[PDB]
Amino acid sequence: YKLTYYTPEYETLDTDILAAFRVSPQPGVPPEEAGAAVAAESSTGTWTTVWTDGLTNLDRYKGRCYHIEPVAGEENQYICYVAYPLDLFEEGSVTNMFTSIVGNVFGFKALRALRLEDLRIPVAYVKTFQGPPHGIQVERDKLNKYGRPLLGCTIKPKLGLSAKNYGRAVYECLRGGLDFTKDDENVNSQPFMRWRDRFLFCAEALYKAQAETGEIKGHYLNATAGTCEDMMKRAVFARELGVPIVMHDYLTGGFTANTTLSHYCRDNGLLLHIHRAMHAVIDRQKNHGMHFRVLAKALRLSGGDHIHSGTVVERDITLGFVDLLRDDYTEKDRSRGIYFTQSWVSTPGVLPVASGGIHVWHMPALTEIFGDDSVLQFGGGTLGHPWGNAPGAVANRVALEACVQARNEGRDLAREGNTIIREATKWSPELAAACEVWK
Amino acid sequence: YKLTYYTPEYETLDTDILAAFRVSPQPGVPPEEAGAAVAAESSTGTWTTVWTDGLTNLDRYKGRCYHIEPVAGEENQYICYVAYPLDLFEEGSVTNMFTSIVGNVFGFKALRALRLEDLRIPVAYVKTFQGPPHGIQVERDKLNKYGRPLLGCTIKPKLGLSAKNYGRAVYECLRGGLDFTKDDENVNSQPFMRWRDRFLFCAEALYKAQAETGEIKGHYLNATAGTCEDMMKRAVFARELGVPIVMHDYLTGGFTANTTLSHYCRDNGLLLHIHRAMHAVIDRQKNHGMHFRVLAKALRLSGGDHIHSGTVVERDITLGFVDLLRDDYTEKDRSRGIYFTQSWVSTPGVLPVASGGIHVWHMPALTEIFGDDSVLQFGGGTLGHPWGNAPGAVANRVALEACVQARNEGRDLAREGNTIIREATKWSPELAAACEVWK
Amino acid sequence: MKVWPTQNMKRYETLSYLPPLTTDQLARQVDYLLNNKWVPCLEFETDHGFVYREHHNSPGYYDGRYWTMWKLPMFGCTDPAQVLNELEECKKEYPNAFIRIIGFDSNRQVQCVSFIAYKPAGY
Amino acid sequence: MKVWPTQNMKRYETLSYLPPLTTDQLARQVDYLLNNKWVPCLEFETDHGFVYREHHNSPGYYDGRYWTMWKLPMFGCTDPAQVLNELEECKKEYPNAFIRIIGFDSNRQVQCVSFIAYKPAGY
Ligand SMILES: [Mg+2]
Ligand SMILES: [Mg+2]
Repeated sequence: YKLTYYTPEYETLDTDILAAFRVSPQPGVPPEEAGAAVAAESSTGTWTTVWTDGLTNLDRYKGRCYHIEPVAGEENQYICYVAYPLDLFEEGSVTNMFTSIVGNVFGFKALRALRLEDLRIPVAYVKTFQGPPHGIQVERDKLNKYGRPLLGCTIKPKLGLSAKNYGRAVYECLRGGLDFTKDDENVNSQPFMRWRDRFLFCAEALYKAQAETGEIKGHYLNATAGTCEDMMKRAVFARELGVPIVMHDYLTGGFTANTTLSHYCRDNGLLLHIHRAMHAVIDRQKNHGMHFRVLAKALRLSGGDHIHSGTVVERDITLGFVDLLRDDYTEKDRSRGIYFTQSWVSTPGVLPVASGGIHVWHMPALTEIFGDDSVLQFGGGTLGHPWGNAPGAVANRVALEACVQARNEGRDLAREGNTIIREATKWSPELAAACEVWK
Repeated sequence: YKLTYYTPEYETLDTDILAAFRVSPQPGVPPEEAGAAVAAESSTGTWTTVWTDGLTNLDRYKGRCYHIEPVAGEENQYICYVAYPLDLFEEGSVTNMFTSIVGNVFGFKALRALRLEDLRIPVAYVKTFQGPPHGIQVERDKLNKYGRPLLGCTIKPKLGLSAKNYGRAVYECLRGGLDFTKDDENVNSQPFMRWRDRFLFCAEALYKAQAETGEIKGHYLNATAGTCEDMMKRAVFARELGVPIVMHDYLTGGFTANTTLSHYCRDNGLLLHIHRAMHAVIDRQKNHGMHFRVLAKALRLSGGDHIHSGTVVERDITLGFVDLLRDDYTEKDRSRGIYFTQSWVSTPGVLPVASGGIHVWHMPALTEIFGDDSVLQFGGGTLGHPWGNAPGAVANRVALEACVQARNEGRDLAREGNTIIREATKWSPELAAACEVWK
Repeated sequence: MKVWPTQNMKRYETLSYLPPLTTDQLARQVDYLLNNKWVPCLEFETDHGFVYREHHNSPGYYDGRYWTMWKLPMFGCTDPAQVLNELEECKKEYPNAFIRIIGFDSNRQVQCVSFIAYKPAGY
Repeated sequence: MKVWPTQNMKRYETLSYLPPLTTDQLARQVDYLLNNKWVPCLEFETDHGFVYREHHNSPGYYDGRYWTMWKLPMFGCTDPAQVLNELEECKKEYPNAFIRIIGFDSNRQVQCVSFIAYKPAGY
C-alpha cells in the first residue's frame, strides 16, 4: 500500500479530479499509510494480488495520495490530497463521480473517521455536464428582476391545508410583493393534498397575483416523487400550466432523477429550485461525512437554478461555497475552506437561497452578506405578520428595497442597518407593524 | 368441512377482510355446517382432498367462520361472519376482491339462499386503492360551491332528441340555477344521437349557461362504452373540451373499466359521476344477492366522486351506507345495517346522489336527511315545470336555498318544511307555479 | 308564464337566489357559523365577480374563484356584530366591491361556507 | 389592521414599493451605476407597463418585458446630471409613458439594473 499509493513527487494533471480528505487514522496508523489507504481504497486497491492486474497498467487507474498536511489544533488528523485520473469517471454522471470517490473508502477499518472537504473538478469533466438549466443571468432576464435579492415564502403549515386553502395563502403572499412562494420539501402528494390539485390551485393563485401586481410570479411546485415516471408527470403538468418554476429534493430523490429533471427543465424552459433536505445527515459533523461544498458543486454539475445554502445567523465558509456556486473562477483560499482553485468554463451560476428563522431585521445583514444574487426565503416572517400574508409580504419587500436603496446611496448596511429599517417605518405602516412583533 | 372452517375461538386480525353473510341453509343443514361451508366454498375447500395441499400451509389461506347468530323473525336464517386473510387479494383490484368472496359460494347446494350484507375492508387493503379521483372536499373547492346540496337534472326523453335539441334543454336547465345536467345511464352512442355530437352541443350549452349565470356548471357526459378503447376516446374528448365531469355505469361497464376511468380522471382533473344501473338485480331481495352498502364500499375503493344512493320516497339503512360513503370512520351499528366498524384512513368521501320521483315539496326532507354533502337530481321536477326548464330550475334552486336559510336560522325542516316552501312561494313566482302542479 | 331573464342576472352561489339578506338575516347566518365553531372571514372583489377562463383551459381550472381576504379570519369571534362591523368597514373602503362571508371548518380542514353579503348597485 | 389594496396597485420591480424617487435620490441611484462602471440607459413604454401573455404561454414566455430604448446606452457618461437631462427630454416627448433607468454591465455581459424613474399621473 505505502510505495504504490503515496506519491509526494506527483505533479497533478489538469484532467485529474483532486480530492481533499480530512483523515482521522486509527491510533498508531502513521499519516503516509492513512493517505495511501485512502487513495488505494477509493480506486484500485486489492486485498490479495490477482493475475488480471497483469493484463493492464494499473498506474494509469490508481488514485495517488500526493500531499499530506496536519490539521492545526486536532490530535491525529490530516488533510490528504488525492488525484484520480479522468478515465475513472463516466461523462456527465455525478452518480458515478460520487460512487468512484466516496463509495468504498469511508468504511475502511484503519480510519476512525473520514470527511471529504473539497473536490477540484477539472474543466474537461465540467464540459461533460449540462449544468444549471438556466442559471443566474438567464433567470433574472426571464423574470425581469434586477438589482436586488429575490424574495420567497414557504407555505405553512406544510401538511393539513386543503389544496384551495393552500392556494389562498399563495395568492395573498405573492400579491404583497414576494416574487416566489414554495412547497415545503415534504409536500409531494399526500392524502389531504394530492399533487395535481395543489398544482392547479397554485396556478390560479399565482396568475391572480401576477395580474394584480404586474410583476412576474412563481411558486416552487415540488415534483419530487417515488419513481422517475411520477416525477416527470408532475414536471409535465407544470409545463402545461405555463408556470415558471418547479422544485426537487435532490438528495432524497437522488442524482440520477435530479439530472433527468435538470435536462427536462432545460428542454422546456422551467426553472429548477433545489432543496437540500437530508444534507445534515452527511455534512454536519467535522470528523465524518462530506462538506456541503462538495454537495453544492455536485448540484451545479447535475443542474439546478436555485440551491438552499442555509441561514447565516462560520460566515467565511458559507461565503466560500456561495462563490463556488455563483462565479466562473474561485482561487484556493484556506481561510474560506476552498482547498482547490475551481474553474467552471462558463457553466452558469446557481442562485443561493437563505432561509430559517429570518424576519425584517435580518434584511440588512442578509443583503450585505449575499448581495443581489440570492433568494431570501421567509416562512414565519411573512405568514406571522399580524395583518396577514399580503402585509407580511409588503413589509419584507419594503425592508429589502429600503436596504437596496440605502446600499446604493453609499450607506453601510453593517453599521446603519437598524436605522435604515427604522426610517422606513415612518412611511410604511406594514413595516411598522412587523417591527413591533420581532426583535 | 366442520372442523377446519368453523372456528368460534378465532380472534380476527387487523389485516383480515371480514364478511357478514345472511345464510339460509337447506332444511336439516345445521348452522355450524352452513357457516363452515360458506367459508370453505369462498376459499380453500375441495370436494376430495388433494396431495398438493401438503406443499403449503392451508391454515394461512383458509376462510374462517368465526361467529353465527340467528336472524330475528325469519325462519331458519343466520348471520355468519367469515374472516379472509389479506394475502388472498390482489392489491387495488375490486374485481379480485369480489371474485374471491362472491365468485363461487352463492351456488352451493346446501344453501337455499345467500346474501352478502357487509365487508370490513382492513386499512392495509384500503391503502392499495386510489379511491375517489377527487372526493367531496376537493369537488366543492374546484366548483366553488359551499354550504348546500348540489342540484342536477337528467335530460328526458332519454332517447329521441337530436344532439342539438338535447343541448338546448341542457342550457335552459343550467341557466335557471342547476349546477349539473346529466346523461341518462342508457345514453351512450346511438343512431339518432352519436356521443361526439352530444358532447359538442352539451359543451356549447354548458358554457353559454356558465357565462350567463357566473356560476360553474357541469354536464355529466356518459363515457360508458362497449370496450375500454371506446370509453377512453369519450373521456379524452371531455378532457379536450375542458369540461369538469364525466359519468360511468360502473356495474354494467364493470370494475376493471371503472378503475381505469377512475385513474384517468385523477390524472386529468375530471370529476366522475357514477350511476348504479343494474344494482336492483343484485341488491333488492333480502335473502339473496349483495346489499348495496357492499357495492358502495367497492365503488369508494375503485373510485368515483358521486354515486347514486337512491330516493328516500328503511331510512336508517340508507343513512348507514351514506355514512360509509362520506366519513373517515363509521362504528358498527346493527340498527343501520353496519355490521363492522369501517375506517378509510383518509380515503376521500363520495357524494351520495338522490334521484327518482322528487319535486320541490321533497326539498325539506331531502335537505334534512342527506345534509349539505349530497346531490339532489330532479328530472321530471325540472322538465315538468309548466313554464319550462329555466323556471323549473329556479323553482328547485329557490326551494333549496329557502331550506338551507331556514335550517341555518334554527328552524326544524322536519316539522316546518311545508311552511318554508309556502313562504318562498310568496316572492318566487317560479316556485309558486311548481307548487300548484305537484303534491 | 314568465321567462327567466338573461341580462344582468349573475349569481354568487349559496343564498344568491333569495332576496338580499337583511342585516338581521345576515346576523342569523353568521350565528350558524359561530354555533358550529366555524371561523368567519370576509372576502371581496372589485374586478370580475364571476368565474371566467383566462390563464388556462384544462378540466377544473377556472379563474375568478379566489377573491381577496379582508384582514384575517376572525378566530375566537363570539358575536355576529363583530362580523357585521367588518362588513361595514369593508363596504366603506370598497363600495364598488362584491363582498361575501366565508367560513373555515378547522376540524374538516376546509372552507365550508360562502355567501354574498353585499353587491354594488346595478347587480 | 390595514388591508393591502387590489386596485390600481401595479408595480415596476426594484424600488417600486418605496416612495417615488426625488431628483436627488435619482441622482444617487445613477451615481451607483457610474461608480460600478455600469452603462445607464433609458427605456420607455406608452401601452401596458405590466407583464401579460398575448403571443405565447409556455414556461418563461411573457410579453411586456421589453420596453423601447430612449436613444442609446450612455457610454462614457461621467455625470448623473446627463442621465437626469435625458429623463427630462423623454418625459417631455412622452408624458403618458412609463420610464425606467436600466444598467448594462459589459463585464458580466448582462443587463444588471432596472428601476422606475417616472410614472404618469394616476399610477
Ligand atoms: Mg421546509
Ligand atoms: Mg336515468
